[PDB]
Amino acid sequence: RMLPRLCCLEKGPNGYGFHLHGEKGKLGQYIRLVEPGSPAEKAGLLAGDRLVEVNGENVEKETHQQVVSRIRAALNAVRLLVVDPETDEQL
Repeated sequence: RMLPRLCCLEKGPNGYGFHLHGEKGKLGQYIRLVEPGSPAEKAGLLAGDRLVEVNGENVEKETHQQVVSRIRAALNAVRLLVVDPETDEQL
């Protein structure tokens, strides 16, 4: 597949601008939606990204609330190590 990727977000006027949720059959958190014009978009985050680390801490087995709190408490910037979505399904 492809290597994990680091996205460095600078918090903006309304926050970071993305949403998290779990996935069917999986343990971790994934990006549900990236808001247009957001710091998340500017840093290259994509819907479907799997979160591996938040500010250098592994979050692969943490709960939705635990991951969200690590991000909400990062008041200025947050580093997200992610694995981009892949698929062989072309619609």
